[PDB]
Amino acid sequence: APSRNGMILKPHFHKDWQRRVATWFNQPARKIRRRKARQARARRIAPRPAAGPIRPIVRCPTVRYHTKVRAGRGFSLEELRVAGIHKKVARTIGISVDPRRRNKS
Amino acid sequence: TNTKGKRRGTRYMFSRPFRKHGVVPLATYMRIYKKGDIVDIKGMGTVQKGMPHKCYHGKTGRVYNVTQHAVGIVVNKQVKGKILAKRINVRIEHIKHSKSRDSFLKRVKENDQKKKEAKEKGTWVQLKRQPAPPREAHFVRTNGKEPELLEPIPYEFMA
Amino acid sequence: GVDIRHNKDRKVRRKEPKSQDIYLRLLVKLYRFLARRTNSTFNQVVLKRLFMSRTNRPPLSLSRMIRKMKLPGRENKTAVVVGTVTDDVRVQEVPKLKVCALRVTSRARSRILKAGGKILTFDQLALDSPKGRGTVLLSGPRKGREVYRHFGKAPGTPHSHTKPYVRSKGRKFERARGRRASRGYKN
Amino acid sequence: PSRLRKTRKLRGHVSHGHGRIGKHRKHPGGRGNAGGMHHHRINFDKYHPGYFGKVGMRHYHLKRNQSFCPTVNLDKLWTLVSEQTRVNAAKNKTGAAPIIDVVRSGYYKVLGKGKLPKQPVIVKAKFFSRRAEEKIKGVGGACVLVA
RNA sequence: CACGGCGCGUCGCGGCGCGCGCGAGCGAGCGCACGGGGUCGGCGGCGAUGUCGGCUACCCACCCGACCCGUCUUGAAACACGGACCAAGGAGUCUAACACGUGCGCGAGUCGGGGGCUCGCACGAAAGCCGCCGUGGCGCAAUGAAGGUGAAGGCCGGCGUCGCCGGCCGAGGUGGGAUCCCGAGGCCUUCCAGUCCGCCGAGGGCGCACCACCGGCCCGUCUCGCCCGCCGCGCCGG
RNA sequence: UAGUAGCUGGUUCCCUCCAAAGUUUCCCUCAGGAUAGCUGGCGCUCUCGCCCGCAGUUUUAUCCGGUAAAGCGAAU
RNA sequence: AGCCGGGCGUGGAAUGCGAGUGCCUAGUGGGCCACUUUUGGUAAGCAGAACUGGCGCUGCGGGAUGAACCGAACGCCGGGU
RNA sequence: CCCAUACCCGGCCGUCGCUGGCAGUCGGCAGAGCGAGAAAGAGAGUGGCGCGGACGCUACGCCGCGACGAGUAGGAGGGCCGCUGCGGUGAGCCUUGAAGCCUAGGGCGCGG
RNA sequence: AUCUAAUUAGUGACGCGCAUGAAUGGAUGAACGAGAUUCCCACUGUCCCUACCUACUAUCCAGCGAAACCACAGCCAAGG
RNA sequence: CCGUGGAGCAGAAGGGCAAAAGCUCGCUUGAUCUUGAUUUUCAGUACGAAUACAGACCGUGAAAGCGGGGCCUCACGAUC
RNA sequence: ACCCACUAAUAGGGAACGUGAGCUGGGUUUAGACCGUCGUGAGACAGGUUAGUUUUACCCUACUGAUGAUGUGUUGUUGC
Ligand SMILES: [Mg+2]
Ligand SMILES: [Mg+2]
Ligand SMILES: [Mg+2]
Ligand SMILES: [Mg+2]
Ligand SMILES: [Mg+2]
Ligand SMILES: [Mg+2]
Ligand SMILES: [Mg+2]
Ligand SMILES: [Mg+2]
Ligand SMILES: [Mg+2]
Ligand SMILES: [Mg+2]
Ligand SMILES: [Mg+2]
Ligand SMILES: [Mg+2]
Ligand SMILES: [Mg+2]
Ligand SMILES: [Mg+2]
Ligand SMILES: [Mg+2]
Ligand SMILES: [Mg+2]
Ligand SMILES: [Mg+2]
Ligand SMILES: [Mg+2]
Ligand SMILES: [Mg+2]
Ligand SMILES: [Mg+2]
Ligand SMILES: [Mg+2]
Ligand SMILES: [Mg+2]
Ligand SMILES: [Mg+2]
Ligand SMILES: [Mg+2]
Ligand SMILES: [Mg+2]
Ligand SMILES: [Mg+2]
Ligand SMILES: [Mg+2]
Ligand SMILES: [Mg+2]
Ligand SMILES: [Mg+2]
Ligand SMILES: [Mg+2]
Ligand SMILES: [Mg+2]
Ligand SMILES: [Mg+2]
Ligand SMILES: [Mg+2]
Ligand SMILES: [Mg+2]
Ligand SMILES: [Mg+2]
Ligand SMILES: [Mg+2]
Ligand SMILES: [Mg+2]
Ligand SMILES: [Mg+2]
Ligand SMILES: [Mg+2]
Ligand SMILES: [Mg+2]
Ligand SMILES: [Mg+2]
Repeated sequence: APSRNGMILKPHFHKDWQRRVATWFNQPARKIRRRKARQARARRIAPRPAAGPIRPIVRCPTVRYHTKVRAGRGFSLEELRVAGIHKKVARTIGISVDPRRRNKS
Repeated sequence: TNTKGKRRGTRYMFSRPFRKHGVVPLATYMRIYKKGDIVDIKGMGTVQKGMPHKCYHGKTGRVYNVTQHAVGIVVNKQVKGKILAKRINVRIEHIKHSKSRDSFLKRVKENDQKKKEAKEKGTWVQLKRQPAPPREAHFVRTNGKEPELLEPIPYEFMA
Repeated sequence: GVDIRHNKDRKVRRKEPKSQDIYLRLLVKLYRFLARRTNSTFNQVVLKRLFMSRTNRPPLSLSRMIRKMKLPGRENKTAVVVGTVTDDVRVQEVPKLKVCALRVTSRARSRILKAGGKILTFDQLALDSPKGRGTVLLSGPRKGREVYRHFGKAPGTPHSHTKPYVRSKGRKFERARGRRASRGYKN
Repeated sequence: PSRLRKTRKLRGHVSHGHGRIGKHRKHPGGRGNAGGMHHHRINFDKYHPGYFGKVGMRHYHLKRNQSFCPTVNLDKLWTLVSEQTRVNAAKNKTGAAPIIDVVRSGYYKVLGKGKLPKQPVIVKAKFFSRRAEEKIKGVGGACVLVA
């Protein structure tokens, strides 16, 4: 029942929410495991960059962010061809390549 | 329970006095009310336009707005445990200047005048209205006639 | 038996700060002594305001301080505020002021020192002027908090411009029945 | 902490601060927001007017990004650039005016609220308001639109 | 008789009142007490195996008082209900949301909660750091259903019967307002000239926060009416 | 599934201070709620050691009324 | 009618008393009794109202006994009335 | 003439108020006051032997005056009241005897 | 009307039937009924009006041994 | 000729009304468009009803004026 | 309530409308049935009819009886 004055609230606890609860007590262990895997892969690929393949310059696709510049999924075939890089050799020498991206500009 | 009609129980309050029905005298219409006069409320049943509610009958308020035919007045109403100063619009028939304020105004003028006077004279004069003081000592002169006896009369039935 | 009422027998005002830090309590000791052994009431006011809570010591802005000290007659006097002096960015010219406050924002302090004024703390204020002559006692806007927009005469009631408690602002949240003559009634 | 709570002080009082006449029962008035129009109507009307009913048009696939348009005011307009910029423009004698780009700092529309210091400015933005435009013109300066 | 010096005594009404000087407003001791709450600088007995002290607590006697608790109830000792007795257990907790009050840090900003860097690892699953990891949240702008719009102005010189450019000044006004400023006068002693410093104080200022009221500005809507702009002079825009 | 219960029963230490209501309005409302009222807590703005206000009171003025009483040689 | 400026304090009845203001808020929403006024009822320790005070929430002296009557309201004690 | 927890006088506890007082413990480097009906300086200046003196002040402390003290439902404050575990600390205690339990013993606190 | 000294009972008639009635069956009826009623004969302790006798208990003892229930408990009159 | 209302004013009752609020004629559609304020029940919330205004278009009258329904007190309805 | 008979008279009442751990259970008042009236129906009837489990005392007191206690030194007899 409403008290004197306050906000109308709609708590979404009308289901059996107590059976599906995600506690985060394994967060530090997860961070430690991810780190260990990261360093293990970095050691595995001996001289190669730890981050991975280089990626391209892209513009965010929205009025809210079109002023910013991201890191894209991969270089497209038009760019590879005009840069003189074969689409199959780029991946094995360290260039991320995707064929979906176009080039309007 | 009772009825919530606007004129319930007003058959004597809004009625006209004995042998005073008919045309409203024009002096009531020919009075001037300005902003801020203290004024009395007395509902008159002869005219039904702008009749005040029965709970303001006999109440005294202050004029705050003057209009073609009516006057807006601020009057206090006791509602349960609190008093609200609420403003109502009453047509000019049901209204009448309060004489409770003019006495104080005349007193103000008069004691201001007697304060301005005697200021050069340097004498002392009383302005505050003191309460009725106890009677002072005096002499009661008998003129040679002695006071007459008073005795209770004997009981004897009338009816 | 005595015909009296004990409802309002006990007054509620603060006797000492609710805070537990030691610097404010030392200031309170000093100004307690000053107030009880000096006839000046400036010390009493300052000590009372030291007792007060955070929401009763609203911050004072640089623009407010310069505006209130630019008034005629109060030149080269020390502006005393028991709250926090925060910087105002929408003011370019800042004169030289002699400020005293419990704490001052870093940017505000930089601005005043660059302009050429000096910052005082209530201790040194005691040394400079124990009775506090040549002081302009200011305070921030106490009604500045947004909680005061929800107070007073209740909403949904004629001639009440009181902010309701709504979880989100939009066209679907408290706009239909009591707010329109088209749907029910308009207060 | 449980040490400081009201329950500790309430031990020994049978009632537990809930009354003897009217007990502490489960849900005397109904659960949640029940009876908003029937037996809590007075409270709902007194404290949340406009709660019931519909108004306005429905927009199905709303995308906030289309309507994203942050605003800035003229009193804050000079804070976008460094102070050294403003003072250099102030004591400059060639009449050159600094360029302030609010889109670079993340603002799209310039609204004219505050007083503007008397020095020329080249304000470039995406949207302007009439009063902001007239303030800039009066102080001496230029308004530039970008897309 | 709570009268007591000498003067100059009009400081005066006829002397009394009542003023001006008299090393300049300094006589000292002892003592008694109906005097800002009790002292005695007064005494007397009984003390080693039968006596001294021990409020309370152990038992007993007497006088007065005294109905069994808890609970619902207008009303409980009730011919209302629960209760043979004892031990242990036994009931406003935790999460989320919101509101308000309080304490702390920073402050027009604030916050790493997610991730990452730190030789992973007793504590340590902690702690530190990131700053071109503040994405992002809340706040800094509101209003309108929406298209959308989006938060002062006040004075002089240039054509009052100014079109209209400059010179400026700058974010109102009234009332009440804690504090502060000023300050007519006023705060002592041989006199007299004459200061310094500090306190007092008529009136008068500047007026915080806050309240009330009057204006002003922004958005929607209504009424009235005229003017202005052009890349496209229009069912245009202001 | 520890189903719901506006309905019974119970609801665990001490001292100190303050201290009620069974009334208004709405509800398929009448063994219950919401809302005013009554309570407490937290404060804050000033005040005195010329003056401000306030009052379950009186006084002086000034209005308001149709009960007790009375009347039917006055209206009904 | 609103604005400005100026002049008037013997603070213009008695009595008493510091006042104003803002948040958050529990319990309550079964009542009962008495003088007086009063409706229904033959009447009732009945049913229903108005004012005030009580009981409920309250012990104490008295009415032998007693929720309400008369007196008087309460920290632990000594004396007096 | 008798007596209530009423009234008067006195003692003690507590609460509230005075938003009362005290940093002045200013000592042979000193001079012991700010109770006294009257808003404010024991004001500063310039000319005509014996080496001595109690307590205090955990200022969250100490001290002084007045008034007051019923209480269910309920609200608030203080507990050097109590139980269990954790971080500190007591150069803590303890087989020359800890915890627990029993007691016609001695005491403290209004009470826990 | 009969039954009895006496009959709210029973049986036989009367029918204006609160509200009888025809396979929601009406009327009758031999035989039958641990079915429901009234009267008569016989018989009797049902009664007038109680008494006596027998067996097993109850009673006391040896052995063995619970349960219900229990605020505290247990003499009355009146008052409130 | 007398006639203070002893009639009538739609309805219950009460109040009010005489060159009128009654009766008879003439002309009309203020029963129209629009923003606010206030009163009545009241929590001082809605609905309903009502009161003074203000801004346009009108009606009527020679005009002053009066009129945004019925002389007043009742004749009515949220969200979706 | 009425009647028959006797009698001296066949007066009226209370005690939780005395008295169910005293009886009985004929009546009311469960569940089975039947009829009449009512209801579309399940069903209803202060209408009629028929059949329908009546539990426990060993506690306290009261009461009826039975030992005994109490003082006179112990006992006994006779007594008031
Ligand atoms: Mg509640
Ligand atoms: Mg007392
Ligand atoms: Mg209080
Ligand atoms: Mg309690
Ligand atoms: Mg409740
Ligand atoms: Mg609850
Ligand atoms: Mg006795
Ligand atoms: Mg009970
Ligand atoms: Mg009660
Ligand atoms: Mg019983
Ligand atoms: Mg019960
Ligand atoms: Mg029992
Ligand atoms: Mg236990
Ligand atoms: Mg709340
Ligand atoms: Mg449960
Ligand atoms: Mg119920
Ligand atoms: Mg109940
Ligand atoms: Mg009457
Ligand atoms: Mg009469
Ligand atoms: Mg109840
Ligand atoms: Mg009654
Ligand atoms: Mg009371
Ligand atoms: Mg009492
Ligand atoms: Mg008696
Ligand atoms: Mg005594
Ligand atoms: Mg005393
Ligand atoms: Mg008490
Ligand atoms: Mg023992
Ligand atoms: Mg027979
Ligand atoms: Mg027959
Ligand atoms: Mg038939
Ligand atoms: Mg047939
Ligand atoms: Mg049949
Ligand atoms: Mg045996
Ligand atoms: Mg006419
Ligand atoms: Mg008009
Ligand atoms: Mg008409
Ligand atoms: Mg019996
Ligand atoms: Mg039977
Ligand atoms: Mg049956
Ligand atoms: Mg036996």
